Amino acid sequence: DCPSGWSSYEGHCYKPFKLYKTWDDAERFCTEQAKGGHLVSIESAGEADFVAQLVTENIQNTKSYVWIGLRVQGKEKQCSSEWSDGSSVSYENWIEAESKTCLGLEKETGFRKWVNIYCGQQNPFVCEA
Amino acid sequence: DCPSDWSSYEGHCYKPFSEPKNWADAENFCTQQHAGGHLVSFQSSEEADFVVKLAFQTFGHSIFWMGLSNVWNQCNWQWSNAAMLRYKAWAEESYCVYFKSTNNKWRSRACRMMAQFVCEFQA
Ligand SMILES: [Ca+2]
Ligand SMILES: [Ca+2]
Repeated sequence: DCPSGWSSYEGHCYKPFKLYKTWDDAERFCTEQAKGGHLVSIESAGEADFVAQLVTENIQNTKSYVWIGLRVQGKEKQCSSEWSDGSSVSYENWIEAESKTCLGLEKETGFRKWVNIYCGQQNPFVCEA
Repeated sequence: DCPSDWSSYEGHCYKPFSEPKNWADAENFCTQQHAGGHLVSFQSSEEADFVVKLAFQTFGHSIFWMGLSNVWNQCNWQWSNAAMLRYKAWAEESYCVYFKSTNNKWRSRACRMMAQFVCEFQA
C-alpha cells in the first residue's frame, strides 16, 4: 500500500518518472515527491529485479538510460592516484561527457545492470520512499 | 638519446605501437620494451601534444591506451539515501583512460578491452 501511483516492494514505494533531468536534478526532484524520497537505491538482488520489471513496464518508450541513486559523492573526475610509472596524476584534459561518474540502467542490459554515465545527461528515473 | 625506434621529447622516449592489447597486457608489454618502460603518462599539455602529433604521423588515426586505469574504482561510492556500497550490479568492472590521434583529449574505455598504445621511459 502506497500513495496513488507508487508501487510497493518490501515496505518501500517506487515511482517511475518520465522526466529528463540531470542526476543532480532528478535527485532534488525525488526529495520533494514524498517523505524522505530519493532516487531508487538497489541494495539487493530481488530489489533490482523489481526495479527492472517496473522500469520496463513503465519507462520503455523513448530509448535511454534510467538514473539510479549511486554516485561518487566527490569532485574527482578520476580517483586513481597515479600513473603506471608511479607519478601523481596532476594534469588533466578530460572531455566532460567522458568522466562517467553517475550510474544508470538501460534496456540494452534489460535494466538489470549498472552503466557508468555522464551526470549532465537528461534521463528518466525511479524514485523511492 | 633514444633507441632508433623511439621519438625523443624533453629527455624522455615515446614510441607508439599497433598491436591492440588490453590495458594490463599493454602495460605489461611496455616494461619489456626498455629498462624503465611503462604506458604513457601525460605530465602536461605540451608532452601530451607531442605524443598526439606522434601517434598521428605514425599510424595516422586510431585509439591509443594511456597510463591510467582503475580510475573511478576507488572513488567514494554511496547511494543518495546515504547508504554505503554493498550490493553491486556494475556492467563493467573497471575503466581505463585512452586517447585518439585526432586530439589531446582523455577518454575512458573499459580496461579489459583493446586499443593501440604509446610506451615511454626516460634517458
Ligand atoms: Ca532500496
Ligand atoms: Ca610522462
